Amino acid sequence: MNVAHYRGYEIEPGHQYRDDIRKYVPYALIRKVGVPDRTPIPTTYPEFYDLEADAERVSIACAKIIIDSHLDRHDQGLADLG
Repeated sequence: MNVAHYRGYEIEPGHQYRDDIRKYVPYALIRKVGVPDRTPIPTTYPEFYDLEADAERVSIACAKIIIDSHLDRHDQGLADLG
């Protein structure tokens, strides 16, 4: 599972559950090409998915939305990457 590039940002599709919601939700890691050595910011989205495969496809769409929203809207997320 190689990372896919997006607007110059790398995406790491995957799935993981948080103990805060004890549920499975789109979990992916984004790394910037200019400075990927910076702490990664896990991507998440308000929703739940029983299937891990569904989380992988959603994580890719969420990562793009979070990266795009971060540059436009100040949702404070990839601030460490820039």
